[PDB]
Amino acid sequence: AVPPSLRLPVIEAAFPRQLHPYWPKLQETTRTWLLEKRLMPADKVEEYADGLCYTDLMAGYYLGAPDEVLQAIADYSAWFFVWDDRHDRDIVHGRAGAWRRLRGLLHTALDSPGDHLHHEDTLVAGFADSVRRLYAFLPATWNARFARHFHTVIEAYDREFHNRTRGIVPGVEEYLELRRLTTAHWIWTDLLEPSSGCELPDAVRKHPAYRRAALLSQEFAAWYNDLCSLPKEIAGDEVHNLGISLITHHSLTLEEAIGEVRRRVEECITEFLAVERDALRFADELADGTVRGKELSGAVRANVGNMRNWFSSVYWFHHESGRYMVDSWDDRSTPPYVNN
Ligand SMILES: CC[N+](CC)(CC)Cc1ccccc1
Ligand SMILES: [Mg+2]
Ligand SMILES: [Mg+2]
Ligand SMILES: [Mg+2]
Repeated sequence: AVPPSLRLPVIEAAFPRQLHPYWPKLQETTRTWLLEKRLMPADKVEEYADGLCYTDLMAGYYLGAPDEVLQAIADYSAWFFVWDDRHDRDIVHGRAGAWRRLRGLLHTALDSPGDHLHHEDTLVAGFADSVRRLYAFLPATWNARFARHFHTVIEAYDREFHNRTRGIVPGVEEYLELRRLTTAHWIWTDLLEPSSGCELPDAVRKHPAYRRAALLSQEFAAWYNDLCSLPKEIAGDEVHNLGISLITHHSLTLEEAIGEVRRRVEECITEFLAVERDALRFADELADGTVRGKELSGAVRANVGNMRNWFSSVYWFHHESGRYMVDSWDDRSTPPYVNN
């Protein structure tokens, strides 16, 4: 039963959940990978990993992905959650040097992941393993685009480190721009392509309806995370959340801010529904009778279908995952699954 303040009847009625058939194997394989890569302690893996639902989140999103693609994506996504936790802990403990060094190593590993498979920092080694595997599916031009996007993501995390150390809450537009990077909008969008087996040409993926559908799917993910993760984040002195920007700068109350975030989330859904029609029309137009046209049409259609699936996967993940269950923790500021 979703809390009333978080419930979205449109998602529940009109965005039916999907689950990839590889999910049962995926859950165990990513748990084993977190253990083998030492990304979490063994006892915390055993107690918490399945309950975190990270594999479920990806298996509800990249429908149709080959199993090996989904495995690499799921391992990368679990890594990404552990990195968010590492970042948080470095901020809380004032580890500016450790963060700066990790930031530099991730930029280097992202360009040369094979070189870093056995790095002393298991967080760097786990990143490099997942990225090397993601770089094995499509041409180097796709890999270069993934890297360009993730270099930008690393720098947004650096900006968050400085905001939280200086106590700066970004303004609303500043925040919204930053949040397209800390959510990694363009990484998840890039990953649609190995999932459907096709690197899309710039003229296809930059088509206005493809771009706007992709944007709105990720804005939903970001802002619905903000709505659901607000309690854990207030408890943990996190400053990055649309609700916090609204409270801090527009003098809204917590109740007013939650309402405004919810309204922005709801409008994202119905803006998506409008553009989804145009993006599927474009998929139709690509099927011009040629072999290449059929390939591009089917890839666009699968990708736009997964942009839709992200809404239901994100919605349910926030109510199933132990990541956000702050009421269940003895110390609300220290989630039991992080390394403190
Ligand atoms: C792994 C995803 N992420 C940011 C990229 C890491 C903390 C948080 C997130 C979870 C769910 C929806 C949106 C963002
Ligand atoms: Mg976080
Ligand atoms: Mg974060
Ligand atoms: Mg959050």
